[PDB]
Amino acid sequence: MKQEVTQIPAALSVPEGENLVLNCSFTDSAIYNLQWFRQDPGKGLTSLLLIQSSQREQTSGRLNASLDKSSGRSTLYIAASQPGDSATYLCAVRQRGSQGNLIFGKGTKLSVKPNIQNPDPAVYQLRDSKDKSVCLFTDFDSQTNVSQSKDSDVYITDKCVLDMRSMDFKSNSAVAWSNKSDFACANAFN
Amino acid sequence: MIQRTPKIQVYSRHPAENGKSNFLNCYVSGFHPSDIEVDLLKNGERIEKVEHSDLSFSKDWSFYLLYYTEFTPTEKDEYACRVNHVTLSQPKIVKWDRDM
Amino acid sequence: GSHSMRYFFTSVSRPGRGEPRFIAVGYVDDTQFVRFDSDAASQRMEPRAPWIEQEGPEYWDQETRNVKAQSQTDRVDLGTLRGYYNQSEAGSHTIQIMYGCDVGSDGRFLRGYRQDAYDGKDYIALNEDLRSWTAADMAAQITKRKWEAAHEAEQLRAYLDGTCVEWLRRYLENGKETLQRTDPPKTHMTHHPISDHEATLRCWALGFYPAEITLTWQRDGEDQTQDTELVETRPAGDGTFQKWAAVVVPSGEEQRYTCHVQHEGLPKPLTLRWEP
Amino acid sequence: ELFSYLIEK
Amino acid sequence: GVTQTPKHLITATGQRVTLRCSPRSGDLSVYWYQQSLDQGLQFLIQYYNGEERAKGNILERFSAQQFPDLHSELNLSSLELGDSALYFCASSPGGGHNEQFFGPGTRLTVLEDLKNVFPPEVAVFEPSEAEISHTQKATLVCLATGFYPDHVELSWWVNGKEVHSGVCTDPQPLKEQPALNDSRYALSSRLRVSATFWQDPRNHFRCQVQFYGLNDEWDRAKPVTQIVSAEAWGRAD
Repeated sequence: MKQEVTQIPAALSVPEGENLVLNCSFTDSAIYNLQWFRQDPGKGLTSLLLIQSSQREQTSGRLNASLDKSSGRSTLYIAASQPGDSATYLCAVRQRGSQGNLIFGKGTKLSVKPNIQNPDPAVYQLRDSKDKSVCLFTDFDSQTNVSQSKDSDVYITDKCVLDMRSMDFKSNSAVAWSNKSDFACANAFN
Repeated sequence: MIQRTPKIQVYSRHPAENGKSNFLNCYVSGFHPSDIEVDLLKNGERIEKVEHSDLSFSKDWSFYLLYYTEFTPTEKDEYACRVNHVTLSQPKIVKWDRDM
Repeated sequence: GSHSMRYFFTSVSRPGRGEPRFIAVGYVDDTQFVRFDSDAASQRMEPRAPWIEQEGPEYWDQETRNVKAQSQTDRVDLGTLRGYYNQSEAGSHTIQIMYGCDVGSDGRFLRGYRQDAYDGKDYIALNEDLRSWTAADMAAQITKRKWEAAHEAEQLRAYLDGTCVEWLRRYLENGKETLQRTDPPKTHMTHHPISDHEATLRCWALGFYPAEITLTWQRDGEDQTQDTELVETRPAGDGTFQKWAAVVVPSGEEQRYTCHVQHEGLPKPLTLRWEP
Repeated sequence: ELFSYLIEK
Repeated sequence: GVTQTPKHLITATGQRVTLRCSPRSGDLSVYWYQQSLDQGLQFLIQYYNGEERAKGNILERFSAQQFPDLHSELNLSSLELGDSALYFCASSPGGGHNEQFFGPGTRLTVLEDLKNVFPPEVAVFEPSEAEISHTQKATLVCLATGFYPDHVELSWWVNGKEVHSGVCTDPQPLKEQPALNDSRYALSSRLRVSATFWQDPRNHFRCQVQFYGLNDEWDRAKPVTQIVSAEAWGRAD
C-alpha cells in the first residue's frame, strides 16, 4: 500500500511531571525500522529512538517506544515530562526495498508547561524608551490561558516562560498593545 | 591460489555435420582475476562477431564465460579458441576437435 | 524438486581506467534471468529469460535503483578493504558477493546464504542460522562488528526467509514451462584408436537440464576413478548442458568397461557399453 | 527481487 | 556537522534559487527533504558518494547533484507559492538506513511580488515602576512591528554581549491584519533583570532584530537583509 504516517494528537499542552502518550499509525507494515525525532525551531531534527522491524520496544532515558508492525502502530511514552521536552515529535518509517529515505508523520506539537511555585498574577503598563505604551501580563500560573482580544485594534501575544538562572526563578508573560492612544491595560487580557 | 589459469573447452552446440548451420562454443572456467581475452579462430584468423555470456563465478570464486558464434562446419575449415589471461606468458590456442 | 534463487555481484577496480567494473547476474536454478553491467549504455537491470519480461515497470525501476546502489556500496568497500590490507591504489582488486535462498518441492524456505570474497578468497559469510557471521581474517572482523551494529543479519534474514522465497515462488510459477522442466541426457559412446594396443572410450551426455549429472566408468563392475578423464559440465548455449567421461582401454577389452549416467530426468541410472 | 539494505564493510 | 546556506530565501514566483548543503565530515549520503504546512516532511532526492541513489515525488523543475567533495546543491526553478517550505539536508556515514543527521534547514518564501515586503520597526519599552515596587524585578519589553514576510531573529544584548538568562520571545510573529493575506507581522520579547540591575545607569540594553529581505530589483526605502535595533539605558528614576 501507499505508505502514509499519521500522529495523534496533532498538539498537546500539559503541565510538567505528567507521563505522556504520543501515538503514531502507518498504513504499510513492510518497514525496515521506525524512528522518532524531535524538531526544535531553527535547529532541525534530533533522533530520539530507532526501533528495528524485529524489535518490540526501545528505551533512552525517560523515553520508551513500542512497535506493533502488523497493526501499523507505534507509541512513544515520555515519563516525568520536563519543560525542555517541549518540541514537535515526528514519527518516521523506512520501506523494505527502498534506499533508506524517511516517510514522516506531520508530528505532535508538545508544550510542557513549567509549574509556577508562587503565582502573583499582575498587569503592568510600560512606556517606550524614546506616547507609545505596551501592557505586560506576568507571573500568572500555567493553568491560565491568554486568548487574543475581541477589539480588532488590540494585539495580544501568546504566553511565554523566561528563566532567571541566577535566582532559579521562572515566570509566564504575555504582551498586549493598541493602535489607539492611551490604551487601558486593566482589562487588556480580560 | 591468488591467480588461477583458465580451463578451455572448444565444442559445437550440436553434433558437427558438414554444411549444416551450428554454434561454435569456447567455455573458459576456473580463472581469476576476471579480465580475459577470448577469440574464436577460423583457419587461424579472428572471427569478427563473437558474443559471450554475462560474467559469473563458481563456489570457489573462480569465473566462467561462454564465447559463441553461429558457424557452418566443413571438412577442410579449422576452428580454434585463443585465450590470453594474466596467468599465461603467451596466448593459449585450443583447436576444435568435433569428437570432444 | 528443490529450487534456488541466487544473485552474483563482481566489482573490479581498474586504476587509471575509470571507476570499478560492476557486473550483476540473477539465476533461478541454472537459468539466468537478469543482468546489470556498469559499462553498458542502458544503465538498466535487463531481462535474460522470457518469463521475467512479464514484470511491470515498477519492477525494472526498483531493480535498476537497487542494483546501482549495490555497485555504489561495493565501490566504497573496494576503497575500505584496500585500506584494511594496506594495498596500493596502483593495484586492481575484486569484491565478489553471492546471496540467495533455497525452497523445497512444497515451495517452503529450505535455507538462506550470503558469502562475500576479496581477490577470490572468503572474506565474510552469514552462518546457516542467519543470526551470526564467519570472518576469514582480522580485516573481516572489522566488517563483522560494523554489520552486527547495523543489524545486517536481522534485515538479511527477513529478506532471505521472506522476500527471496516469495519472489522465487513467483518466478517458478511464471517460468514453470521452462524452469520446472527436466531434459534427460541424450547418451552415446564413441571409440577412438590411439595405437594398435590402445583406444579411447568416450561416454557422452548431451542436451540435459538441470546441470547436475554424474558420469562414472566401471571395469568388471568396479569403479575406475584412475585412467579416466572427466571434463567439467559445459553449457550448450541453448539452456542445456553437455559432459563426457573417457577411459584408455587395451585393444579388445572394450566389453569389460561400462559407463553409468545419473540425472534427475532419468527414471533409473543408465548403463552404456561399446556396441561394434 | 534484490536486497536493498546496504551496510558498508 | 551538517551546514546549509543560505539560512533564508525571499524571491518572487517564476524565479530560480540554489540551496547549498555540506554533509558531516566523512559522510557519504546526502538526503533532501521539503517540510511544508500541507504535506509536512517529504523526501525529494538522495545522493551517495557523488551519485544519485534514489528520487522521491520530485518535479522536473526541481533538480540537484552531489559534487566530488560530497557537498550537494538543490535547484528549484519556476518557483510557485506552494514551494514556500523549510528545505532540510541530512547526511549519513553510510547509506542512511540507520542514521540521518539533519542540517538546520533553509526557509524559502515565494511571493507574488516584492512590493509587499518591508523591514521591522523596533522599540524597547522600559520596566513598570509598579513591577519594581511589587516584585523587585524589572521586565524590558521589545516590540518588532510592520515587517513582511515573518523572517526575523530577535536577540537581547546587555553591555555589548548577547544574553539568554531571563529572556523569552514569542514562538512565532503575530499578523497585524488577520483579514489581509499579505498582512505585515509583529513580534514581542521579554528581558527580565533585578530592580538593582535596571536602576544602575552603567548598564546598556539593546534589542537586536535580524530581518531577512532582498542583488535584487528596486521607491520608498529598499527592504534588504538588515539589523534594526532599539536601545534603553538603565535609570534610577
